[PDB]
Amino acid sequence: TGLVGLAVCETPHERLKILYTKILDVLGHIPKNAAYRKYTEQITNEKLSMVKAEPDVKKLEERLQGGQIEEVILQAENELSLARKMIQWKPWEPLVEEPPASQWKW
Amino acid sequence: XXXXXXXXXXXXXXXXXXXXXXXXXXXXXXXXXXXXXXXXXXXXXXXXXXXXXXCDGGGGALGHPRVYINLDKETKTGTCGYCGLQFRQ
Amino acid sequence: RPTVRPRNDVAHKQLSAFGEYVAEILPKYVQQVQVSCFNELEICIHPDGVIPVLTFLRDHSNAQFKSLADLTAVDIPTRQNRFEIVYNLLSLRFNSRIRVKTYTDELTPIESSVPVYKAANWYEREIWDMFGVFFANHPDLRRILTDYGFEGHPFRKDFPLSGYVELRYDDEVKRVVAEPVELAQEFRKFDLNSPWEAFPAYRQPP
Amino acid sequence: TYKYVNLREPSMDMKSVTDRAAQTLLWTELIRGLGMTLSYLFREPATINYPFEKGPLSPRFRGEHALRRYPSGEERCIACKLCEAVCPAQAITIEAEPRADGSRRTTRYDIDMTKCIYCGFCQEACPVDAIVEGPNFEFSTETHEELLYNKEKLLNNGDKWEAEIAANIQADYLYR
Amino acid sequence: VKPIFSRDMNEAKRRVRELYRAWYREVPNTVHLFQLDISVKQGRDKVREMFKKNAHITDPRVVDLLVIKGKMELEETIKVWKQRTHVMRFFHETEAPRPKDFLSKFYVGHD
Amino acid sequence: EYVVAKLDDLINWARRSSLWPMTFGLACCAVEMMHMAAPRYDMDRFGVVFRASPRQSDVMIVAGTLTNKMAPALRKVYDQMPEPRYVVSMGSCANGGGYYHYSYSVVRGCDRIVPVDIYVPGCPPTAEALLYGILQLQKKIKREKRL
Amino acid sequence: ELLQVLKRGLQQVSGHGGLRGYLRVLFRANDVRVGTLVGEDKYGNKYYEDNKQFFGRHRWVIYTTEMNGKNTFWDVDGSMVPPEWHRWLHCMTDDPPTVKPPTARKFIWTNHKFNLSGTPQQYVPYSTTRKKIQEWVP
Amino acid sequence: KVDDAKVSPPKRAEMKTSMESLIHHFKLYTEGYQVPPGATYTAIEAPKGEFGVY
Ligand SMILES: NC(=O)c1ccc[n+]([C@@H]2O[C@H](COP(=O)([O-])OP(=O)(O)OC[C@H]3O[C@@H](n4cnc5c(N)ncnc54)[C@H](OP(=O)(O)O)[C@@H]3O)[C@@H](O)[C@H]2O)c1
Ligand code: SF4
Ligand code: SF4
Ligand code: SF4
Ligand SMILES: [Zn+2]
Repeated sequence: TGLVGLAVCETPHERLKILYTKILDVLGHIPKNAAYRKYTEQITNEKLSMVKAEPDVKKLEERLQGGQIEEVILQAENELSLARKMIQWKPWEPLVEEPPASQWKW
Repeated sequence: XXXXXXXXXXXXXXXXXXXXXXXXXXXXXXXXXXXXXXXXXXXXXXXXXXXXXXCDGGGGALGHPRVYINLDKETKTGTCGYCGLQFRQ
Repeated sequence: RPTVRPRNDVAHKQLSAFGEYVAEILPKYVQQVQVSCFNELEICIHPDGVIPVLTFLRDHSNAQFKSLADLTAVDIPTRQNRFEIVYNLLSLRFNSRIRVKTYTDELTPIESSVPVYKAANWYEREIWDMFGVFFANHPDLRRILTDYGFEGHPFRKDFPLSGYVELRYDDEVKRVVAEPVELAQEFRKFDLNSPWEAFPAYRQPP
Repeated sequence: TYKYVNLREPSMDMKSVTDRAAQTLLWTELIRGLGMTLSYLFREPATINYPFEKGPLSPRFRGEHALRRYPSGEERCIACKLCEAVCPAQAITIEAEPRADGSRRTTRYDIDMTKCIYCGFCQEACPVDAIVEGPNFEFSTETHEELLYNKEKLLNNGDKWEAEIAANIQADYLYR
Repeated sequence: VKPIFSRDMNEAKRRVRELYRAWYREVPNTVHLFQLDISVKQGRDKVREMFKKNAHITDPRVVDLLVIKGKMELEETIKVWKQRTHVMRFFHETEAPRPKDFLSKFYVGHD
Repeated sequence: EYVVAKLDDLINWARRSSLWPMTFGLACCAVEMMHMAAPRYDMDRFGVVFRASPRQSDVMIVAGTLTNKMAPALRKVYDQMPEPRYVVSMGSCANGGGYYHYSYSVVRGCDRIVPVDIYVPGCPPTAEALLYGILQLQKKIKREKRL
Repeated sequence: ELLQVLKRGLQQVSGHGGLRGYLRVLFRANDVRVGTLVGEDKYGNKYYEDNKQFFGRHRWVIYTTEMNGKNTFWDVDGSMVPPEWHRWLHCMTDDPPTVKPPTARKFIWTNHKFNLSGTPQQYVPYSTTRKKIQEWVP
Repeated sequence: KVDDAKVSPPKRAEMKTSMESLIHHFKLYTEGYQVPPGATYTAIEAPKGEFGVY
């Protein structure tokens, strides 16, 4: 069995569990008062509970993905890169940038 | 009617002492047959019974929007906007 | 209504949740104005950070967009800030269309979308061609739709439709194709604009 | 919906391997591909020689422009500038003056064939049905000057096609 | 500051100098590789008259955009691109050309 | 005296027999030019051969729209052509810019680049009408070199 | 089966003309075919139909010898044939002299004209406006 | 066509008799549509890909 995409369908469990536990710590380094940490954490914790309850079932892969484990692993792989870029460039924690000129209607 | 060489059609001038026209020399210039609107006056005027009459070319098949023409004055017969056809009484 | 209405609003409140969710982060660096009409979402972005907005929506746990496919730009001389580069984004996993806009005049350079999106570099060349907006830290900025001996930027509303260099003769010189000739046929400028306002609610008080 | 293009290993063991190898060792499928054109050669070709035979058409077809007139003389074109503004190529030009006394129907009427992308828009926008698109193919010139149509005249010379136009418009009122 | 462009005031002037050297070396090379056309000396005179029209310098924002454009229209020869003595030719060949005088232009009657 | 007049027609008959056109895929017109190959309307081996080639071809069909980028490109093709050359401007774009015209990029007329002998007016130039362009070309060749 | 194919070709050559008639449909005409003919048109035009053969085909039709003043039999374009192009030629089902009659209005030309071409008496452009008048007199 | 005559031109038999039809025929041609203001993006599946009209 193999996925349709170029990413190889490898039989690996708990691989999703490592990456989802890693990203939670990165979020709790610099932003704390920001809403970015407060909202993303509760989605990841909801997804981690489904992995712990269901043992290698296709129904667990069907939850919020429905394209096997290979597509879900790609969602976790770029999550660490997105969290590190959000930690490096301050945007979520700080808001002080100038407002636009008053015009919008065409 | 023709002036010098070239024939006038639908009110058109040829050339003032031959200056503008030069291309139409080897090839013969076009001319519309009976473009003087002589066929407009050739058609006989139809008698009307009502005070206002509706005009049509030939129903919905031929392109003519319906216009009502008033007949009140004895002198000068009324004609529709699209046709040269005149109506009396 | 049976033929008069296209579709009734039902997903409008569902799409309005996105108008709150991204705004719940609340950056002055990113958010500014959020507009939602006719089953579609529109966001305009402050010039200082465009790349951090594009790294968002890419991946992300709540919404997965990935494809930052089609890229347009708007020329408008009404505002003090001229150009408006408009990103059209599409999701495959989520099935939704969101819009990313820029508000800056951008005669001065703007940040590129090449590190986030691969096909973005080809569209970025078109904006430099037609509009004349330079992208900072861009790999290979080359002319595509413009001529090799073309002056200015062909789309800008400041100059005519015919242009300055357009007519190309051959005549006297054996091989050299002409350029400096400028005359063209008369394009009839239509002044057709209807009296009375077209639609209510769209009217703005002076 | 899913349909799948991949065969996923047609050969398995012994019998299924040999026939998949036989088509690559010699040819077979090339000889089978040879037979496709073989029967295609025998069946009669659908060919039309133009100077004698003519191809299929329709009651409504757009070609070279020609302006129609009323059955009892009179030019049907009323001069509106209606067809002028609709024209996406801006091929049609119209300047109007009063005809002698009373009537007001045209003076300048040029349709460019250097322009004109053929829409039937001018046929549709016309309330009096002046420009009706006739079944035309024959038009070939030496110059642009000979190609672009003059002040009516050559358009009025469409009388040779107006007999067909009158037949075609009878299939046009209350559309098809 | 805002907005960056590439250089700040004095640094923008030296970017033009680097651009001038790259284009000065190509005009002898674009005779044998391209075509003879006019002259090597006359081609170098075409360079000086081009920079005279651009010579204003009030803000580095305007100068920086001219460098990017200068590394494009003058780059249409270095990496070998098709023109066939039609593109990248700046000088008018068929120009009349008109003059600015109240006796020369008024005799022809224009505007 | 009689042999001189009859031999001239024999050379003109050679071009009346076969004409090799250039396959320019620069248009929507080019898809209608591919309908000349389509069996229902054919000049294929009636006169037209789709081998083309920049040097061996006698005819070149300028298919539709030409931009200022293609203006030096199409000119050098015309120079590579042999002395008995005929140029057909098939399509309204080729005749003088059917659409666009007043646009900055599109070259008006084609005759500003390459001189035209036969004009075909049609946007989607119907294969029926396209058959005239080749038949008129064959008819136009009447007399060449008297002295 | 084999004998019927050879006999069908012999009947076609014997029907249309004979020895001189078959050569006119072979050398001048691109394809030789026999069937029902209307034979009613302006000048020397025949216009035949009713033949099955293939879909979207209405017999040989045949070009006219000396249509107006061309005086050509070897080479002829689609300049020939009067108002019948939208009739039995391609579009309509009814034949022009058999069922569906052409409408009379005394505006249409009685004699059919050929193509303009590069020959004299062809198409031309013409000015329309009388322009802005200017006059000076002693 | 759409029965509402502010978008699509009415029938040829209809416009010749009734009044409002021909005035709308006069204004749907020459003059455009009088469109509602706003930016919209549509994409319908092309066999090549998409036509993302904006
Ligand atoms: N560099 C020099 O050679 C030089 C130096 C000093 C001055 N010039 C002057 O510049 C001019 C150069 O012209 P050119 O020699 O380049 O012209 P050319 O090539 O001889 O061309 C003249 C054309 O006119 C036609 N023609 C002329 N007389 C004719 C006649 N009686 N009957 C029929 N056709 C006739 C010829 O057509 P056919 O071939 O079909 O008959 C020929 O194609 C000369 O008149 C000369 O006075 C030249
Ligand atoms: S062709 Fe029709 S729409 Fe155009 S000016 Fe004439 S009458 Fe009016
Ligand atoms: S067919 Fe189209 S382009 Fe041609 S004249 Fe009519 S409206 Fe204009
Ligand atoms: S004339 Fe029409 S079909 Fe031909 S290239 Fe132009 S737009 Fe396309
Ligand atoms: Zn009337």
